[PDB]
Amino acid sequence: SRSAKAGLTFPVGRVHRLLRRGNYAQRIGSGAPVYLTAVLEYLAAEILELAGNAARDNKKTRIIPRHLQLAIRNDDELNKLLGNVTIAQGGVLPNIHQNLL
Amino acid sequence: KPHRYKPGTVALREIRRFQKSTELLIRKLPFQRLVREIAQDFKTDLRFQSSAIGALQESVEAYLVSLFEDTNLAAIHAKRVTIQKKEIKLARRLRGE
Amino acid sequence: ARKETYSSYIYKVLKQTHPDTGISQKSMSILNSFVNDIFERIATEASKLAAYNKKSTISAREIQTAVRLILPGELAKHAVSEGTRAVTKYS
Amino acid sequence: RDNIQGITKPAIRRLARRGGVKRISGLIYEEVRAVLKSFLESVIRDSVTYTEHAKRKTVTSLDVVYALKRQGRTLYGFGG
DNA sequence: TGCACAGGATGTATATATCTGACACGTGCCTGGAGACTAGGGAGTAATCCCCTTGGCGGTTAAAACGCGGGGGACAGCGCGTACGTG
DNA sequence: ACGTACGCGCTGTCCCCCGCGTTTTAACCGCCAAGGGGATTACTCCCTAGTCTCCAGGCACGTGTCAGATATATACATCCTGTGCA
Repeated sequence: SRSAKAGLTFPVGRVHRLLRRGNYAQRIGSGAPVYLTAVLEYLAAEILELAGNAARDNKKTRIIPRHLQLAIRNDDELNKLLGNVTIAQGGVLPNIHQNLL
Repeated sequence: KPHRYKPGTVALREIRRFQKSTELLIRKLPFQRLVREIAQDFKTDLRFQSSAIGALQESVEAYLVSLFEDTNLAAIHAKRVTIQKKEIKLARRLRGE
Repeated sequence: ARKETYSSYIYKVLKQTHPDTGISQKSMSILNSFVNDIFERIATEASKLAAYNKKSTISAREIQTAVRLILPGELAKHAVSEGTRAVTKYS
Repeated sequence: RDNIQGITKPAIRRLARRGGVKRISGLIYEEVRAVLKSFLESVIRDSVTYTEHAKRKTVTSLDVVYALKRQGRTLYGFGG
């Protein structure tokens, strides 16, 4: 496939066929699914390394949704990117007010 | 000599207890009869899957938690620790509703 | 019946980043909803951005300015750098 | 007949403990119960809309997730 | 008669065989990977014209800026009691 | 059922921004006429991918196998009881 010669992991044919059958435009370029798999691979690698270190903080070798919830909410760009997204079984942040102490 | 806590202690350890738990705080059967009750007058003789009930209960629980946090900050702005009805109307209206 | 997911790809990038920590099934479904959502984000922004220029062709320019417009400057900067690196290395 | 009273007062007290609330007044359970009563109509009405459009007698998880898709909430997890 | 002792009758952590659950490996039919023909949509250019500037003198006007008096409203101190905290 | 303590009502304080009069400046006009570059319209090639096509192969699926939790022999281990004694 053309993903290995370009340094990609996600396939180009599935994204290109999904853009063809997704009713977006008449003509589809050849570098657009490569760019899309590059952006999705970098972002998915970012969530994988942030949730991976968040799983490394609580001394567990498995990723629970609370680690992904704290990994997304603890980052500013992920909270600004996704502010309305509700994560199931992720819990909330330990936010304790100062005046209630 | 009875052993009693002062008012304001058990709420803090209830915050420490429930804030570490990801479980649902609403039972399945009153939410089931409630969802079927709202679904009664819309379309008669409907069916519900075993899924898609903890999704409504999950979004209701987390959305109500965020509403209690925004309303809690609204009660913090009033320089008191008690939540009032005008805090729910204030934090409900100021979110765009 | 057949279904399509990103299990082996997320497991492969997992083996590329930290090949010790495993992933649960539910968080894998959350990541599938994440990639499936951002795919509709950049795809829909590419559709409207292609509709704004009175053109019927979607190229890497629309994905580049679309990523530059819907993301913060860090994620759009490194995503634009790595994306143009993968595209220019591909061509 | 009156399944809105199934939500107990210690349940709203525990949901207030999740939000960081120390002291709770009397009308909070009635106001929260009314907001929940409007919310379940606001989501459930769209669920009956997509269920009626889908030519189905049973509501699925895709009906709930796609029902919350257009409202900007984007509920993940079950049926994504 | 008061007393220590040898062996049974029950417990109890300890070690061993056994029951789910999830990671790992071996396939093959609906996917991708790739070759060639067409052509219209994209890249490039030649006037164009049209509203948009370039730089700074004065006279005057309406709007912006300053200044003080003080009045009423924000704000601190303090007692009460009943309404939720705790059991 | 008890309880106690913070929301609330009341009172005294003081101070800070509103109302209005006086000072200072931003902008429009007259002079005195000129060009200028950037989207627009029209024209003209040119070459990237839709479409058709066939060849290959790979990730969803089925099975092997160990990790972790589970239930049960077992070798002593502590009260109880005959039981013989000084």
